[PDB]
Amino acid sequence: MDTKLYIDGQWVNSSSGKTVDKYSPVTGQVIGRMEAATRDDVDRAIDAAEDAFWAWNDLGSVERSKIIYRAKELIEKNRAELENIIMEENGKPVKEAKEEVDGVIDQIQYYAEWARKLNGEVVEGTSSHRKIFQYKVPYGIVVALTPWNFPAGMVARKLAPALLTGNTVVLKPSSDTPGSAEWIVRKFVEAGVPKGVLNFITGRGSEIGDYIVEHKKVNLITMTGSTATGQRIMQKASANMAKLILELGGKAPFMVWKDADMDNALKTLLWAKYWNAGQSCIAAERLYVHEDIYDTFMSRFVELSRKLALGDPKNADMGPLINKGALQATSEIVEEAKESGAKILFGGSQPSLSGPYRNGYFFLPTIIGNADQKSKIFQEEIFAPVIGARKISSVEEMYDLANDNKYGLASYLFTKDPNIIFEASERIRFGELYVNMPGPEASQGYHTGFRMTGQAGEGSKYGISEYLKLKNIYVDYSGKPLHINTVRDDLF
Amino acid sequence: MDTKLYIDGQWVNSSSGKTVDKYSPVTGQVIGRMEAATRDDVDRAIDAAEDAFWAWNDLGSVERSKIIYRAKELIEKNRAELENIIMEENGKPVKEAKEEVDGVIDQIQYYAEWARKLNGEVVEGTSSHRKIFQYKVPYGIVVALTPWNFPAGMVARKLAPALLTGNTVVLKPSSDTPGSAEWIVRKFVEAGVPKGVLNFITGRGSEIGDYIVEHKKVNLITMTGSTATGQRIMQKASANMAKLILELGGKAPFMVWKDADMDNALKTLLWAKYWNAGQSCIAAERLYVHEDIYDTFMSRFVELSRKLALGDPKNADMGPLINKGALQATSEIVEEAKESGAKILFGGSQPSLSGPYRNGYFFLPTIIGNADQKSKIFQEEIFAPVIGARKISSVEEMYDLANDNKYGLASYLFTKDPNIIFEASERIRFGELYVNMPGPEASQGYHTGFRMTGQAGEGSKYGISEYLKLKNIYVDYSGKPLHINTVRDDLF
Amino acid sequence: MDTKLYIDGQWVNSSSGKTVDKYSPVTGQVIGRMEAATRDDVDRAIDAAEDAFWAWNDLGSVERSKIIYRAKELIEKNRAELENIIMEENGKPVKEAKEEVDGVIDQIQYYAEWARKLNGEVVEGTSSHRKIFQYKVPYGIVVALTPWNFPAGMVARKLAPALLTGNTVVLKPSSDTPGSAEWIVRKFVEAGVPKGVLNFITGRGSEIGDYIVEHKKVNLITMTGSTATGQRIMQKASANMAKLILELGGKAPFMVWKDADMDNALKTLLWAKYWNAGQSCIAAERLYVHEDIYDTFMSRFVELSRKLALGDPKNADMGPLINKGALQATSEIVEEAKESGAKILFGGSQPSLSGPYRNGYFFLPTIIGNADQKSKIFQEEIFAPVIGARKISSVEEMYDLANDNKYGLASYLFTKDPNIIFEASERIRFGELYVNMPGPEASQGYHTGFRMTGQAGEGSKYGISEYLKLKNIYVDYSGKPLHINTVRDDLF
Amino acid sequence: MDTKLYIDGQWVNSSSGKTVDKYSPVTGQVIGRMEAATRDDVDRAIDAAEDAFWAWNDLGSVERSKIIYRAKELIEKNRAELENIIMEENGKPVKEAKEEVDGVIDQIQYYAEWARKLNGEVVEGTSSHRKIFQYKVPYGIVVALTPWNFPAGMVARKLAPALLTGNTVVLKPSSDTPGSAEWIVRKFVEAGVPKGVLNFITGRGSEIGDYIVEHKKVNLITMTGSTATGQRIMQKASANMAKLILELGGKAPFMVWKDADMDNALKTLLWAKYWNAGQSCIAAERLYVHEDIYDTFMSRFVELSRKLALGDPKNADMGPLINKGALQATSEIVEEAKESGAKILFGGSQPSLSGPYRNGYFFLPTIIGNADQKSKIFQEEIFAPVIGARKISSVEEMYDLANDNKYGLASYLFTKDPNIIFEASERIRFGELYVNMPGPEASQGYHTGFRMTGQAGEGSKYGISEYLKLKNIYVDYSGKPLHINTVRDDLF
Repeated sequence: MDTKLYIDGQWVNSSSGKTVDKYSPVTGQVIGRMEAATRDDVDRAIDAAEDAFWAWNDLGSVERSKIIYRAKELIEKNRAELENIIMEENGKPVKEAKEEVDGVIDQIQYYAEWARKLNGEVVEGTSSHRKIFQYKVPYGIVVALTPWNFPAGMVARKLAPALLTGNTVVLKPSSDTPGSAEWIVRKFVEAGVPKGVLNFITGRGSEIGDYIVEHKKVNLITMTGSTATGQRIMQKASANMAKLILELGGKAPFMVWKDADMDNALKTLLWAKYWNAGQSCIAAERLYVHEDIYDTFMSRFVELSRKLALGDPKNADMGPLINKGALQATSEIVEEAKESGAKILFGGSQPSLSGPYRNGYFFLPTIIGNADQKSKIFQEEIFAPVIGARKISSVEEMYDLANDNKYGLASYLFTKDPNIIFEASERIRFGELYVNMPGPEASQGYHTGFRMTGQAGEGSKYGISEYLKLKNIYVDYSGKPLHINTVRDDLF
Repeated sequence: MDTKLYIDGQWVNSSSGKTVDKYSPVTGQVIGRMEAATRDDVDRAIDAAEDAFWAWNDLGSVERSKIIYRAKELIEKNRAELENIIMEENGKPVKEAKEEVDGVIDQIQYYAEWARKLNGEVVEGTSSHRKIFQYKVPYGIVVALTPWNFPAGMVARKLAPALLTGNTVVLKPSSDTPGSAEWIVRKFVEAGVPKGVLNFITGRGSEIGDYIVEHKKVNLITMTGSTATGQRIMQKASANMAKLILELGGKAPFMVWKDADMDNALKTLLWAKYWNAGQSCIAAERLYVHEDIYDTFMSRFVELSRKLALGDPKNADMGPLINKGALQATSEIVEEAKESGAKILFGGSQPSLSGPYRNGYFFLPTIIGNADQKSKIFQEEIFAPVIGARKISSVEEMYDLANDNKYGLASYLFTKDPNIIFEASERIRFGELYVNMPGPEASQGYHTGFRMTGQAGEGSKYGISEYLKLKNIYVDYSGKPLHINTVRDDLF
Repeated sequence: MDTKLYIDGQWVNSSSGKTVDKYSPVTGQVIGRMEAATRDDVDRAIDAAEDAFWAWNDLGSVERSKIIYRAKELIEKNRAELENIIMEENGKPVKEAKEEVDGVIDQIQYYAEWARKLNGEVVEGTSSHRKIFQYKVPYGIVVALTPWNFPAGMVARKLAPALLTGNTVVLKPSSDTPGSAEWIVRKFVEAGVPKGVLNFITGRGSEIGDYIVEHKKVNLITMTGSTATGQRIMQKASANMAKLILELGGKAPFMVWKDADMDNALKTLLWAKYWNAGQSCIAAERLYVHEDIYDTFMSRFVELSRKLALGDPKNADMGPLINKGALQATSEIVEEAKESGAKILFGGSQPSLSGPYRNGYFFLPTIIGNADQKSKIFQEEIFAPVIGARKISSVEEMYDLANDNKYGLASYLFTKDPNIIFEASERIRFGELYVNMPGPEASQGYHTGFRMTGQAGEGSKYGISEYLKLKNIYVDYSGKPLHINTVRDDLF
Repeated sequence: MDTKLYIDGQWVNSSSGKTVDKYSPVTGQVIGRMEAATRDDVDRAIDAAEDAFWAWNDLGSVERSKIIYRAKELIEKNRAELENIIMEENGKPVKEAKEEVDGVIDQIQYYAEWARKLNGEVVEGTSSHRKIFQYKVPYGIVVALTPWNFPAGMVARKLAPALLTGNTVVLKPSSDTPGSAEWIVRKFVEAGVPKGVLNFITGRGSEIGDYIVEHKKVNLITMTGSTATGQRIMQKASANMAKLILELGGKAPFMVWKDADMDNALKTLLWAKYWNAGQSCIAAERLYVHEDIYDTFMSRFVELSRKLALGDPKNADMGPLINKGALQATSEIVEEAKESGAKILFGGSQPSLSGPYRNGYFFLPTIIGNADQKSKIFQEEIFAPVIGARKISSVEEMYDLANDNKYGLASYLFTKDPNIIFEASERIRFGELYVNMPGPEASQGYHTGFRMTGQAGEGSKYGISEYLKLKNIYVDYSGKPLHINTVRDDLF
């Protein structure tokens, strides 16, 4: 697939004529190219979104919702193509590709359904002939930056609320996954999104990354990705004071209390560690199991993990890592854990596969025993199918170990003790706490976290409300002479 | 007066006992000294607030509200001491001082009244035996950074909601106004704020500024002040992803349509330009008057501006600029305008005062006619008693000129046309729009702006909610085996 | 057409097969028959809705929303059948019929969009280890009682939110308009509403009216219709304390101030008096015109009213009254007015039509001049194309006269004075105030009134929330012995 | 104590000169008289509240809150007198009297704190130059009817929200408890409540009960009491369509699961059955205990109940019933249970006390074994210190037995099973579910119930919001010619 740019209502090439290659993570070979937009291409996109703003705003949320619902319907009718792009670009197992598309459709529906419901407010003024009207309006130009890990889902997550609320958009996806973003944009265009409202830019971070976030006309940046990139964004966006929506790294603790339903804890851990090969912002990244059940728990976890099939999307339980860098990083991580005296209970290397799969970026499920709380494998995001395990014996200890983390997104808890449940609901300082169940997040939740996890959040009434700016109108309708305490009336 | 630090429940000196002087804006003589905190002092205050956190949180908003009400009561009873400190430190006219204390009292009441009212939410889960609980909890450690212009009002604005919602606080006021902040802090301490909950730090921006906003343990920064400082903060807080509440510059358009109540608009303009010597984040900074009335209006505004008295707080209409750096900078602004050919209709220099006041940092009302829309005096914030006026002739032009502005806080509109009032409520892209009345803002409004004016807002339900983080708890209580579409049940 | 009952998943006859006739308001000839439910039939429908309840509740709002959307889609596709039934049953002009179906579609969409958005709340408990969860759950069995005036629109208004929020329903429409209701019911059944969830009952008010509203198992009654019936309902529902949603009479004041846009006010008045022959709960029922313009306004309103055509739905401006009882009652109203000395400026009788239409229940536009504020025609609802006008001369008088009214639904105001618009927003004690525009109400408004107009409201977040009951769960998770101040611990 | 009436700003006698005697429930002797207001007295009170309304409204919620806070402070400063009136009029133990006053103070604070926070809403209109403004305003005249059981608490509950929200009030307390109501009214008057805003009427139900609720000018009735009285009120209020807030009977099930913490379950049951001698709308009125622990549970409950002291407020654990009728009713209830073959495990009669206590209305704690689910003691409210116990063996059974009740207010649940907790939160169809803790309700909860328990509710944002009416203002500010689909433009 050769993907293109979409700027001010037309599909176009990069104005340098330059491109970037797309590699299959399943086979390791080139399967596609995308355009490498220049800064002038970016300026044109941003100017187009500026010019389209007032008419997009004036249409109203209901009319905007009709277009967004239309896009959902076209996506749904032709979902197989999108599922296939995800399998090709990411190597996801077919059921993950299908589930992610299910999420694309669910999100678009959910966000468009907010039409004419995100109300402003009327407040008492400082007299009986004064009121304060509080309107919720769009921020203006939204830059939407989506990561490679959920390359369809994350596009729906950002475009649908930005658009429903009356902002115009310039979307730049990950260069590892341009295809799924392009396809979704195309469907929005087919749905009737007007000229300049939705723009699509691909290119190298090193050429256009700072430029698109620091640009004088940007009003809001909505981004999911790496912590380091979110930090740079926040630095650069000081040039425009853009409203920021950053969802960054996670290091979810997975906590299994002595009274946990073992089977459910273990099903959920297989999901939480190995879904999308651990390439999830809510992946189980630390395992804490009560000492009374630690040995039986770990034995069964290793035995189940042994039964996972890697390989082709058509039949694998688990797919490859996104690119050669992710693979080299993951090996380096495991080798550092080894050189620290961590014990590898299973995995820890790339397997030797045959056929075209020999050159994909496959990594084995990897379980690490008696992992130090202060080690790199406990303190730094891994984003791959590797986890360390540690024993716990008390509730206060469990809370303290979990919160001793620079990340604060998801977390998991298995127990039948209602008091641990309710207490942890406040004591576990994480944006999401999953209790006796797996993720992923729901559209009605507010996907967010504490500490290095970022800024603002996505989903729920509050997430869609992050794309609205509250403004105040103070009116005086007394029809009488003003009296201002610090201004002498004898001047009049 | 001499001010000290307050750290972990005790008044203490700077770790090294270094101090900074304080000058009277009314006489230019040294009148006070403050402690120069060190980086170590900031650490101790932040560590103190970390330790106090859980017990403060655990106290509940009701019990915390009792302490805050007590502080209000002690403030109200001893208010004359605070009025006097504002007059000495800032040189404000007695009625401005009194008014700022009225607002201290009003704000502390308003915010404490939120006890037990900032609810979380319950949302439907993905099955009948699932729910998503959404708790609002405190961010943790709040760094409060207050400006010199409303040095009592701004301290109340930040402490009251930060404390009510269960955060601990380190407060660093402007080195131009340490006294009013210390006095309020001391009132909260007398009201029984527990050790560690509220810390007070003074010192030089150049020595401890970056340090305090970049610190590892800071969860939230709430700051009002200059745009350039807010930009630096946003850059530095990329080190901790602290939630940002930034209230930065304004360049308020003051718009008088042809059918305006002339007397009321002129009253309101005298207030909006000359209150606190124009040193207000909502000061009139551009004057747009309808061509039919421009001449009469400018004429009257000049004559009125001539009648305002500058000098002693006990009898002036208008006080002095905060410091010699403000004075230099205001003269330079006026000189740039005069040398771009701008027409000075009145004033434009320091008045001619006798006695001690000739050494104070006074500046006359300065009115410029037929200003250029793209000039410095229309595009850059002045924060001084200077304004240029331009003719307007259409409603669309009025909106466009207002909006052609890197700032986006307050704005003023005088008209008796309902369709302009309603349309402008959306077309004027400013945080606040005062229609047929002056400011200042009410506690129930969401004080905020668009564009360079900053991040988030203060006041109203929404402003106090900025000090709360929303977290989700997903619970499954089916009590049945889990089924996860991507995890094979034949493994169990 | 012949209509049947729908009970527990099957179309069925009356237990005894008794029927009621239906007359064309356009020709006065019998055109249809409906089943006469018996008390036993009502029991079976209520029992059915009781049984279906838990599984309907358990389905979740998302899944229920899918059924409701499907019903909308089937309605939209087959809309011409519903347009034709409204024209036959009610005699509405083709553009009124089409418009009422547009509103059916709009409402079903708007309400289904609330899926997963009507959140519960979490509130702070009386200790750090306590919370109060507040769930919104359905009331249970909803009895929906719809009037004949908007016989499609009103059915959509009540079913859509009742079903979305997880209630089961028994619907009993007006015996004057069974067809439009049955057709919509059949669309929900085709959309897959599960057995028992939606039941359809027709029959005589005198036989089953009290029975259905007093029934032991009814949890909620939602009714629009005449005041006297709503009074009877409120009395009868004292037997079950059912939650009441009652939308009863209106007596809307139509107020034209001296500076009104004359053309727009006259347009709006033609709509507000003569839309649906004045058979609207928001029809203009009193006309108050400023003394400066009264003569010109009345003169123009008369000439315009003369030009409106009465007759066939295919080409009339105005249709007939619903039944012969409406016609008798309108003549009596006009005769009472003529015999109290009221001055008839136009009309006041049945028109002179040819052919089948001479047997239809037509009534001319009727305009009375210089009406008395305390007269029947100003104090009692007419629900027919009749209105009297009075001069007004002050703003306080306008408010007072508007408010001197046992009803409190809609009102209309035409003026270009902002201070009147803002002040009237509070001074006019009516549920709806239309300023410089006509109705009807929008789905996002809270359709409601003061005084005799009834109980609760419909539309907006608040209206759909009326079908949800809030319950509290208080939880203590301290895990420590309890201490209760009035219970001695020395007993333990 | 001779209590008087307060009508239009003056303390007065009944205009018939008639009175009603007040009896001590401790001694059985006359200790007081109250005025027996006539209908004309009622008309005067209601007219006074009508006349005071606009000025009370215009004051604003903040100014109204100052008066209400002032009343709280005067109550708090002189609380001993109120505690003493409660002990005298009701016979409550001193700690109950003190706790109820604590509740009076807590409620008044909580409600007044809603000043300027119960916001209206701004909603999108049907074009870009249309909005819908939604204001929350007072209903008007509130009739407040308070019961004898919490004769101070229930007055604070009703007056504080009614008044804060800008309604005027006519209060009629129970004739068994005029003293505590009068005292609270007096304190509101001392706080500065203006003339006609707060009116105080006492008299016989049979003379003025129907009259005050059916009166033409009443806008809202807020009542707590008996189910039969609430039913009559709802019937009579059909005359004015008053907004209704009725809290009526309860029959709380008290459920103790096999894994319950016995000590806490038993402390809570002593409270729930014997607080205020069972004269509570949330009293334990049915006991369900899991068969595995039934016999040990009942043994300990009987042994603890044996240890409760009846008698004088100064030292009793439990006080007398309110009057001779309550005593005769309670005996009749026990004798009917006996004649049905219920087994009385303890109590069931009035004790033979000495001194003045011999003529008080004392009744022993009464526990009844193997009580039939369909008996009067399980199906009808008792409101006295009598309870029956029944075994359970499953969760579905427990839910079904609990919901098989015509009441639906409070309920109690002791268990350590988190799944029963979460599931019951939806399955237990009661307004309040107390889990591992006692009542009473908190000011931030929404005290309400299902089925016969009444209408609307009190407390929380939603309870105070029941005293506000939401109104809509639809504005069109296009400034263009209207086009109405069903009105021909060629008429213009």
